[PDB]
Amino acid sequence: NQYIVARPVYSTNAFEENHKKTGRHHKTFLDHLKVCCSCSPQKAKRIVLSLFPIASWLPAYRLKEWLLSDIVSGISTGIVAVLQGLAFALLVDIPPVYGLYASFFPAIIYLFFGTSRHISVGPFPILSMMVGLAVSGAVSKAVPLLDDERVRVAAAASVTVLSGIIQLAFGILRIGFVVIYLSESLISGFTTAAAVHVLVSQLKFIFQLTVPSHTDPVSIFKVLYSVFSQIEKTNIADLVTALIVLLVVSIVKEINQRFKDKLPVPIPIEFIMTVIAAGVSYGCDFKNRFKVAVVGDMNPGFQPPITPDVETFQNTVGDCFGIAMVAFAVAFSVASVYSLKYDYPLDGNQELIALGLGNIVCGVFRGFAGSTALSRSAVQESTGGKTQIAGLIGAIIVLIVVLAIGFLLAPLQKSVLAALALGNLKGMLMQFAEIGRLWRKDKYDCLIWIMTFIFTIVLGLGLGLAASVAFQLLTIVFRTQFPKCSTLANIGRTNIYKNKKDYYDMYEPEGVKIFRCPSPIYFANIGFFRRKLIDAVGFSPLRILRKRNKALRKIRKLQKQGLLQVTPKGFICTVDTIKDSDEELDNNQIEVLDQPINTTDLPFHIDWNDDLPLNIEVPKISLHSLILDFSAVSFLDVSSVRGLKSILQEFIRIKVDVYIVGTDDDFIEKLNRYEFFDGEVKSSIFFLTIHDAVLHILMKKD
Amino acid sequence: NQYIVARPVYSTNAFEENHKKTGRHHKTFLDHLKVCCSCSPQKAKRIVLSLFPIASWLPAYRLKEWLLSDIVSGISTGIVAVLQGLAFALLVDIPPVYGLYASFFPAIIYLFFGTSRHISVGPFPILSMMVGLAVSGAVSKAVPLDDERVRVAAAASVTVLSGIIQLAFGILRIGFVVIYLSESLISGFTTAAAVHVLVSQLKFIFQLTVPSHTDPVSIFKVLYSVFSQIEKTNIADLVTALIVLLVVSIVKEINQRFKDKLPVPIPIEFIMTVIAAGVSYGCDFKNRFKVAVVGDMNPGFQPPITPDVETFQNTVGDCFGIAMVAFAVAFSVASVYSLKYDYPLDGNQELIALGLGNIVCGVFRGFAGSTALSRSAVQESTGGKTQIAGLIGAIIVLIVVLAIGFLLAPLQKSVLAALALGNLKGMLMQFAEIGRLWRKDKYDCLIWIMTFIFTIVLGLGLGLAASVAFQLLTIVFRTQFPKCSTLANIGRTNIYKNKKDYYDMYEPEGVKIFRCPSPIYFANIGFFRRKLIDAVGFSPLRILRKRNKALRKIRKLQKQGLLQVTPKGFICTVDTIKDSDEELDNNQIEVLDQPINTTDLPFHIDWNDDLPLNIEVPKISLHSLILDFSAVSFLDVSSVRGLKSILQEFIRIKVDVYIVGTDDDFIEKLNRYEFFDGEVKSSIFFLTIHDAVLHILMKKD
Repeated sequence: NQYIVARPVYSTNAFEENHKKTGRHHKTFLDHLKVCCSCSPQKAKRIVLSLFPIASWLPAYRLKEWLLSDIVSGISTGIVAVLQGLAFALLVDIPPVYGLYASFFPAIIYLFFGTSRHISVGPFPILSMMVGLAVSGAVSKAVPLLDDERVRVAAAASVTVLSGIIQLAFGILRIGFVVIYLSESLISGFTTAAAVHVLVSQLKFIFQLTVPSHTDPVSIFKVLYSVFSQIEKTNIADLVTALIVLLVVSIVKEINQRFKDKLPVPIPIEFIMTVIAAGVSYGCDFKNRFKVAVVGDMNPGFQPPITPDVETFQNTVGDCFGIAMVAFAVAFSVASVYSLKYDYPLDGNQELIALGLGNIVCGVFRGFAGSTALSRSAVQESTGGKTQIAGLIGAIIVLIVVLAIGFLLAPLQKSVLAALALGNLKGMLMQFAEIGRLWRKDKYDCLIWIMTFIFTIVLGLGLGLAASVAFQLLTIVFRTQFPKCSTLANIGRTNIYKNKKDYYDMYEPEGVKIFRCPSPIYFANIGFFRRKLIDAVGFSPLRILRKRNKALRKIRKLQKQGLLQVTPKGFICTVDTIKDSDEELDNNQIEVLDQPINTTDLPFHIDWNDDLPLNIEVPKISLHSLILDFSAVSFLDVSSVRGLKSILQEFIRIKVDVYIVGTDDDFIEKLNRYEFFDGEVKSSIFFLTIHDAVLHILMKKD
Repeated sequence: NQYIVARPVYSTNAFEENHKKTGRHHKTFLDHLKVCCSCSPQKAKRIVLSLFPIASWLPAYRLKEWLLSDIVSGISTGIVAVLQGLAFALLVDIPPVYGLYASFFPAIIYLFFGTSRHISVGPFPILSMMVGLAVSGAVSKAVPLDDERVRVAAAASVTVLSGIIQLAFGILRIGFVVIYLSESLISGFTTAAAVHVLVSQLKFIFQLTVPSHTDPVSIFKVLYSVFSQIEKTNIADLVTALIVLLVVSIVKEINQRFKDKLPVPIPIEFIMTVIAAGVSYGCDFKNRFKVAVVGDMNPGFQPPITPDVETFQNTVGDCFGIAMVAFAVAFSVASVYSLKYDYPLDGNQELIALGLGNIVCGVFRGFAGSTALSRSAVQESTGGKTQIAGLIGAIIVLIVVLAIGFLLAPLQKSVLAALALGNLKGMLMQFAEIGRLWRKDKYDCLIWIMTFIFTIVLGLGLGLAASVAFQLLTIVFRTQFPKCSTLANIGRTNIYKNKKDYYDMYEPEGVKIFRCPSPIYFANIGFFRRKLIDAVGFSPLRILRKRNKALRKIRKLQKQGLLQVTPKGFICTVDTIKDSDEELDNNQIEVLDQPINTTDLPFHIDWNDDLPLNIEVPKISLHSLILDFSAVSFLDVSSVRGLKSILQEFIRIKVDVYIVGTDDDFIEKLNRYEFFDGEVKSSIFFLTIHDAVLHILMKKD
């Protein structure tokens, strides 16, 4: 088990010379733009098949293996989607039939343009809250009781159409990779804070209080105050009914997930609780007996198409962008959990296209934005969902409820809908345990979690997310801000070089320093790098050059005065103990000391580490070779190359050899584009490894 | 030359077990806290001296070598600072004597608390514009000579708040924020701000009346207001402004060319202003041509003022922006002289000194200002040795504020605008950085171009915040799609290079070496997974799922008795298997990702060999996967999770995974993530690629 090697020492250049390099063509932007306009027959066919996924998965349908499972799954998820749409239309502060429209239209569009097979398309609590806040802001900023709700419905439809336009545009430009800009901890903190938001927003329905339409910042607190400032007017029937429902659903949901095997299908508890609530509310006339708030009479049928208010568009651009980013992020996360679980490809740009088209059509037909709820997508999948025919059947049941049997949902209290929303909220509320976990594993991701939570609670849900994404990008700088730069040493008289402070019996070759920065070097850390390198070598190369240039100036002054003589032997001092007189260079003359020392005029070389005559004193250095382990240095920006070029020039002007090792070919190619190399700084400073550079130095010195 | 090495094959664990690792106690935050509160006698002396730097440099003043120089640089700079203060008070839209106040108080405070020895402290055009925009916004957002009074009051409160912010940042020791602004961000921001200032001086060259426009797009609103009324331009002012701008430009270049030959820079600003003031007074331009003049200034200082909290509330964000810019600019100018003259520079003390100076200035009715490069270059180029030149400049400003200010009464505002425009060449010619950055680095060209657009459209304050955010986003752009590669041995030695870059390369059979040349985190973890799967040629989870399907079918036959188990092979008594798949339900399909435990069966199943009864499983050739993590600087929670998941699916399909090239700190952090367990172990870490390859070869032989 021996590592035995016997090869020649290699500079990066000697390796390129000895081993001829496979010539590869340039992947030019112009020829790439040439493939863009392919106009090929099969290319156009695959483009059209990628824009219309139903044309590819519907003919490949397995009837005897999928049909009945999709029927059952669709029945269940549609019965869940009706109630979720009503509750989320409560969250948006519009009549509850618009939640039915939001549960109908996007599902029917995603049936045609969607690439997923397991998500339930429709509204979810976080997006209904965001849409309601955007609508309150729009009605606030609009230039001058049913009229108020009509204005809110129009503003919701317009916010939805603009969100869908933004999503469809992001999918057309093929930017479906923006979901990578939200980490797991950012999403965790955001969804926990948003679950708290949705909890607080359902309190005006549990207690049945009149809360104004607060806007951000701090709307959760404005809302908490409004609720508890009047906690004396709380309806007791509403609170009791909401409590009992929450208790039952919670227990059964547990029973459901605890006993998944014994149950052929999960127990529909939201449906059963809704039927029982409506029955005991209609039979006992709770509306009159206990003055409870009910869903009321809904208009049977759909609304005519609406035209989006450009005024609302102007007043809600930022909100609509946020509604679009959160919608895509949530839908893509869920969709990705089932693509992976069931092993089929999920196009992100087609996700954006389908969701944008669905939101556009929904908003045109008086709906509000929605992409997918993790709780409803779970029901469809757990009930046997195989394709998006389950989504079609859920939309058919929502249609049946809209057109035919909506009057049954008339005596249903809104406290029951709020209680269902809270029962679904517990799952996101249980994410508070991630704080301690991240604290132990990565404090930067713990910081992302805590700061996302605080930004989302204090600021809005839309400004909170934007602020949260920015801080998460800042933590990437925090990581690579103060790298643990170290000095290496050989260990084992072999080619292993490790931290000089870590092991015993290590060995530093006389005059050689090996410095390692374990991070990419850019604008935020080039100064820290230069300072740690100066601490490692033990001196400042520039200070040395200036002092040598000053000394050399004094030498030339004393020698052209005749006070000392130049000889191939060296400096001959007929006069000793010279008068000390600093030149005291002025501001416009002082720059001369940073110039390379050109003593070629002198007959003999000057050993700057030896004794200079006539009381001249310069700091002496033992360093004659500096190796820079650039192996873990990923990239270098323009600020870093400038700083690096400067550092290297200074070491070279004080006659210290510099070596960069451990780098890959792409790294060196990029440096050539920065105009880094020149007469003083050459490509010969690059060596394959540390041992290569060290051996090259030992042979030079010996 | 010969690289000759003979050592054992080392896994990271083995190397550590054969080499005594110095036991080093890490410094916990708790301890850091203690040394922090040491209260050592010598410690206190250091702190107080650090906060009052004058107690160190003044006692060491070389009189014979610095006094005359300091005097000359002081009189010259002070003469420049008077005019710059008047002009920048025009930029704030307040009476101009307040510019004199702004040029007197921060210099005097920085003389005591400052660490720079060359920077001139006072207002500069970009900060005066930022302060002006803030006050216009504050006056608009206020629940109800007067206009002048209201503007002056707002300029003082914005200054006090930005100074307080500066003082706060210096006390909390956050003086390293200047690293969050790159060279290209600063370049684009400063040339965009030079365009802003160019546009702002147009109402003074032409002598037009332009409203107090606010951002966004205030530069365009101003341009419209100006050229819409362009026909009302006062020709005398324009000719004057053009004459003053032309002459100064030529003389300045002469000063930069015949620099060393010249004993002292030629003071064109003073000479021109004196001639301009003279000819305007003698010929009575105010009446003869109705030119706009500086006018009479009350000959003294104003009484102290209490800052307005309403203004504070209404301008907090603007003050934050003003504070960062003043510090970023002052530190940058100071740094050039600290590196040029080799003295240390403390940013925290700068923020404190710049904070205190601004507070005293806003308290005494001035507006915010750190330093102007032009005035500092004037201070350093004229022999400025210590901050005594700043003291003498402030003394000249004092003299102008109390006795001779009346001489600056007949001076036109077009002359002040022409000087402020002449000081714009350096920042305006930074448009040449676009082509350079295009050649070198297109991410930095993107940073520059975007900062310029944001600054022009959103304004100086908001343009900078969006610019810093985009600057941070480019870091993600650079590492989002790393060029991952497959490596191969070239030379039959320990050199492993890109497989597609050379000829005669060798890949050990069954072995794959994969390199991701960047840190792996949330933004690129999915890309790493996709590229690893494209490189190995298959999805390990799919192979595991099909193996689990095949094993389920094999067991189904075994239970039936059709397939009889024998320690030699999979003998089948009946070869009449009918096509049938289990078709697992949604709640049962996850059993296919579990580890394969065939201990029940007597004989091992070669999943890469043919199975009984025509069971088809994709056969893989990979047995060893090496991951070259040398260029992987850090991981985050998202990536460690993705990595763990990847390694588990390769281990479950019997592919040994090796991670090579990592330092000891990398394996230490990974331990904190709970990455290692029964399946994924630390024995997967080796020292280098060649160590892993030799281990693989001996294992396989």
